[PDB]
Amino acid sequence: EKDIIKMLGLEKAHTPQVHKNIPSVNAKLKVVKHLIRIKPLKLPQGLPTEEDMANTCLKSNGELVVRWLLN
Amino acid sequence: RNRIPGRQWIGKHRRPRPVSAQAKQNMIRRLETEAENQYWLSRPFLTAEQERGHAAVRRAAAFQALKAAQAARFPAHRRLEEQLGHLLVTRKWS
Amino acid sequence: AGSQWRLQQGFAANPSGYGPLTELPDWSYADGRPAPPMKG
Amino acid sequence: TARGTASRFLTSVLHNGLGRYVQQLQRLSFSLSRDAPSSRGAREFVEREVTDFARRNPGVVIYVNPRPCCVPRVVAEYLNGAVREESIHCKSVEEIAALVQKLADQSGLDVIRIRKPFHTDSPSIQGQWHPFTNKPTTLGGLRPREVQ
Amino acid sequence: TYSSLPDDYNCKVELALTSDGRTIVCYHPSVDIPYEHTKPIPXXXXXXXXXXXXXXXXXXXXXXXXEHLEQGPMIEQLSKMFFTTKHRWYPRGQYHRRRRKPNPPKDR
Amino acid sequence: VPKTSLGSPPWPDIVLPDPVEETRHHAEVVGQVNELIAAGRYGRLFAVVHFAGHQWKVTAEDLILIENELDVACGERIRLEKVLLVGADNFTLLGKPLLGKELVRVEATVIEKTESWPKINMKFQKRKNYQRKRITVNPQTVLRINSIEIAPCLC
Amino acid sequence: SSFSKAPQQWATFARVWYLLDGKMQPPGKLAAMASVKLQGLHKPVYHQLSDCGDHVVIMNTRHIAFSGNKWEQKVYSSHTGYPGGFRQVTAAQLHQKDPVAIVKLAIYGMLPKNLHRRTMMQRLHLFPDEDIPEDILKNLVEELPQPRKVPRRLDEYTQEEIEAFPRVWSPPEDYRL
Amino acid sequence: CHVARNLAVEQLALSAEFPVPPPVLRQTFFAVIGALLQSSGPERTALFIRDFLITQMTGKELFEMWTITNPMGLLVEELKKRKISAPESRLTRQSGSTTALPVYFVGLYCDRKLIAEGPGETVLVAEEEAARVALRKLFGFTENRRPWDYSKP
Amino acid sequence: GSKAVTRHRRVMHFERQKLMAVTEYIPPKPTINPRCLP
RNA sequence: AUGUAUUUUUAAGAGAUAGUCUAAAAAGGUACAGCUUUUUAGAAACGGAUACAACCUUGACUAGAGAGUAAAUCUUAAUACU
Ligand SMILES: [Mg+2]
Ligand SMILES: [Mg+2]
Ligand SMILES: [Mg+2]
Ligand SMILES: [Mg+2]
Ligand SMILES: [Mg+2]
Ligand SMILES: [Mg+2]
Ligand SMILES: [Mg+2]
Ligand SMILES: [Mg+2]
Ligand SMILES: [Mg+2]
Ligand SMILES: [Mg+2]
Repeated sequence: EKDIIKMLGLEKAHTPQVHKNIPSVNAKLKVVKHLIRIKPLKLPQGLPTEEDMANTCLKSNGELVVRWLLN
Repeated sequence: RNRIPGRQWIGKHRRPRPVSAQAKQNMIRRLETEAENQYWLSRPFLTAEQERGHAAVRRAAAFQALKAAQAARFPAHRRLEEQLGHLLVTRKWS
Repeated sequence: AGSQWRLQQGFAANPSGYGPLTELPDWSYADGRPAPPMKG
Repeated sequence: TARGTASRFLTSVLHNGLGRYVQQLQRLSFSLSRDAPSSRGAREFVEREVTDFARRNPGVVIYVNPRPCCVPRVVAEYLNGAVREESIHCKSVEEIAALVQKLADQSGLDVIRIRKPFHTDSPSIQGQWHPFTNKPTTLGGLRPREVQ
Repeated sequence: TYSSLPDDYNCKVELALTSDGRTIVCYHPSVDIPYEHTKPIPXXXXXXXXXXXXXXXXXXXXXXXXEHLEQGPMIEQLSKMFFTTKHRWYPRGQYHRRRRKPNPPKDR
Repeated sequence: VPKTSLGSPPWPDIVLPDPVEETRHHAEVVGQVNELIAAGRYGRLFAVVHFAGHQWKVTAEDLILIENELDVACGERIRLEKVLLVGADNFTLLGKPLLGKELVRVEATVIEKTESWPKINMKFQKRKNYQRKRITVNPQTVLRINSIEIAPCLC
Repeated sequence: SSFSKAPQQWATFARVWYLLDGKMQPPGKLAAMASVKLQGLHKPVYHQLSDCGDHVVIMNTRHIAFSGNKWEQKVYSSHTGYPGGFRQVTAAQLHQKDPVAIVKLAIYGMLPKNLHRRTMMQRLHLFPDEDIPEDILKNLVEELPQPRKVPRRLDEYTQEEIEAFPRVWSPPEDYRL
Repeated sequence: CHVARNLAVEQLALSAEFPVPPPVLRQTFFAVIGALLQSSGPERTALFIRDFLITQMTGKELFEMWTITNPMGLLVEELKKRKISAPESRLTRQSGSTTALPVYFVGLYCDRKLIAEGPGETVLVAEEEAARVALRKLFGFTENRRPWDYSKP
Repeated sequence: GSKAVTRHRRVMHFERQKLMAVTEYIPPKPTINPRCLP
């Protein structure tokens, strides 16, 4: 279990991390599912372009925001 | 005057301690989170053969970086400026 | 406490995380010169 | 250790910084040897930096003596009447520099446990709590069981 | 005409919210104490220490009070006065007196 | 439903005025206050200020000790920005969870850059033979709050 | 707000004399608040090493109410220290002998266990009925709310409320009561 | 003396007896003041003086430096000058009379309006302090007062 | 250690007890009792 | 496959090889042990189970007169036969 979690980069608690929703990974997640909290990412403004890289924030509802704090 | 035989929590006779309403709550709470988890783990994006080799490109390259990392270990360059700069020790006014 | 309600509104669990609280550069020079940025 | 030492509340020297800020550092006396290695860093500092530092800070006097000394020393003195001693013994130029700048920005006040972070005169604007403050008065100001 | 708490005491209290909405405001004037709720100042002074015959003898009669009790009884009365136990009222030892901070710090 | 000790919920019932009446009452109260501010009838302000990871209760002329190093020349005048609360004898202004910069301003001065007194951190084990002693010194910075200034504008 | 220093401080730490009526109240629910007020935990200035604790006078002590059968099964024990000198007493008996005891033990057992308990035990005044020295009457500041709402007997209700409550069932006339 | 001591004026001064007995220090300090007055405008020395002296009043009271021993009388006089009539002392809050540590709050009333109020160990000292207060609000020396200006016009 | 089967009923490890307390039978609870219905 | 950074070798080394409980599968014993014997899992906090080696929560540094949380405070009921 420990090493699943190690190779998930889930080392440090209460920290979000991102992963492919493919099955290869779901093997692992299925092994540890009681140790974790999974929630779907959501992209309301859509995906970050390069200009939006320094402005991108992640809200606890599981949502990504591209433009953070205009002027 | 009511005693516990031996060690508190250990043997064939134990201090009785009861479950708490609190405890019931905590457990349910975890169960909730995990029901949600095994939901989100149900319906994958890709199928199985769909994800075949889908980054075989990246995964060998990371490993070539890993290889290249230890490639590079050799003793360090040694320079004049050190051996001689040790003489600044005696730097004087006169 | 109060993590729950905070969550349902969509804020951070902790008032320290990602809120305007932490984000803004809390001092300036009186002249108006924008302060040197923060390590956090 | 807390119970070991003295303490001081947090304070200003002569209410400094209120009307106009006044650098509290008065004089510095460097003592080094032109000859000894122990003073090496402090020699270089004397060459290059001292000059400019002096221009940085008009308010402070700097007395620099080469003397036959084996332990390089700098003595800060403060308007507070306080004096602080230091060794520049066997340090870099960078090192010395940073240290003199430490001395530059100090109160002259003594380094002791500082009981609480905030010195406030009359914190109590709009009132200071007393027992009655939230209690409703009655008619005639009578006791609980008093009759009239 | 609505406040959550009675305006009986302290302040009358006005909560309000900016039409913008990003600011709460409060108007709280002090509520002073009604002349109805007051009772007159106690005034008690009476001097019978004056003997009709001689008034220097009588004005030396208010300086005529003083007394002496034992440690135990005095301590009892002392502790019945300020509502403390008999313990506070005993001396402290040499070592313990020695270490009381000679010049204690002052705020304000 | 007669009156039984249960059938009646044991707590005083609730009435909150209609939102229009309250909108009027509010605009009113705010205005009155804004007139107290336009007047400058507030004697002395305090403000609860978020700074450097902490919250402090600040009034003019005073002093706080910050636990970390700030890079400013000694003596510089500095506008603290994040302000949670503001207050004065008669009335009080509350940020959600902050005040508009234009609404208030607080200018403080850095007084003394300094190093903290030695603190002693000692870890120890029973008969495992492990002592570790460390002495730590922390860079500290003392600011004097100079002025709390409040501007007229509020709506 | 603006006071001189000596008076200001005297005001802040000023002791208070509180009164609390015990008629028909659980000794427990009484001692709860009694203890609060004694430790000084109602005062926001509170601190442990600060002497603050407020006097408390409870009156009508004999008139304690005990929920359940507790009158019967709660026993108070104590020991002389002499062999066979051990004493178990029904609450009912104890209170019979000394009205004050019951409440005093509640409050005592309810404070922290350090020394100051002994001292705050001093500021606690306990009266079987309402008989109070006009000394202690004189200094009373304020009355505390009765911690339980006492149920009225049948005979308290106004005929208005007796009639106001609806007749639930209609009895048969023939039946005798 | 204290001030000039912390400005290193005692340090710089030429006089017999190094501890610089306080009078000589006063003289010397004010001498540096007048010399500033000659070397720079009165407007400049104004700034200086308000910086290194006025400040020392910070935190301090009115009746701290006034020392006036009958608050009551002065109160009535200043009231007379205000065309306000008769300060009326009336007891408001009291905790314990049998206490060794009783507390009184005496309110002061003019025409049934409450002008000021005060705490005390006896009714006497209470009246005294409520009077102190009244006087303070009258004259404008009050904690709530606007803290002093420092600005450069 | 006690064998997996005993005479004396065998104290459970705590977390298993927790599991029990959660999994207790809950009977369907009626809106209105059928008897006090008409 | 995939998610990760390990693993194998080569040159040098020592200690250790006298273990405890906890869940699990089994034997012995009395379907007895704080019992013994193996196999797989865990742990040995300054937090909670009052107190506590092993149970549960958590893995770590330095300073704050900041905040969010985790396990956990302790509950559960027993009447006639005309
Ligand atoms: Mg980690
Ligand atoms: Mg035992
Ligand atoms: Mg056992
Ligand atoms: Mg076993
Ligand atoms: Mg052995
Ligand atoms: Mg061996
Ligand atoms: Mg064993
Ligand atoms: Mg093992
Ligand atoms: Mg513990
Ligand atoms: Mg950490």
